[PDB]
Amino acid sequence: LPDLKIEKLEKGVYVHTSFEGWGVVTKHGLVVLVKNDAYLIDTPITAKDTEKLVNWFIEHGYRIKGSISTHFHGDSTAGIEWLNSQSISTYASELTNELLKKDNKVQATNSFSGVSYSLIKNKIEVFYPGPGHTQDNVVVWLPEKKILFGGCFVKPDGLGNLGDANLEAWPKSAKILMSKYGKAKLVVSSHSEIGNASLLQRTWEQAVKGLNES
Ligand SMILES: [Zn+2]
Ligand SMILES: [Zn+2]
Repeated sequence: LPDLKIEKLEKGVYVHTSFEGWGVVTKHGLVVLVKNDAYLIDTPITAKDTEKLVNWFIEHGYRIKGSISTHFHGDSTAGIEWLNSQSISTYASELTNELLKKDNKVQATNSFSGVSYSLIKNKIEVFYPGPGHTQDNVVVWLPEKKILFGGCFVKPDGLGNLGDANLEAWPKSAKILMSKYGKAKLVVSSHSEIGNASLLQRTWEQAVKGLNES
């Protein structure tokens, strides 16, 4: 397995890539800085990689102040248990926490009930477009940077794992997301290369295509 990668996207924004009878999953997340405080957008795909990530940031002088997981699957949440052990505030939607609990997995400490939620006002915003990749999937918007983290919902190449997906809802959800974040300069996804707002349209096309095929 390749090692955890941390790559600066721009001032205050880093992409973390971690890796895990299939084969090997590549998983992108972000770390976002508010002054010297760092916030994980999705944990790495393992607890060990979450520890490595946190340590890298600590060793560069940043305080890890919180993490937000975009859906209940391990690739967004693997590190929550370890983060809780460090007294690092973990966040997930109430639906995501309910699905974690249902799977006997460790829950985020903090949660939120709304479709729209500000983790930090004007800097890190959370939005639920509706079901797609999973029932609970949310996206994270960085207004100051015009960057959207779409997690496992933006799937401009193919929809990937359908095991917990809602094929009938995904096209509508995807249109909702396109309408809301046409303003996005960059769209960062869990499993594809970084692009612009057109990846939202690509995702809608893949959702339509995939629903037809079912
Ligand atoms: Zn997933
Ligand atoms: Zn995924």
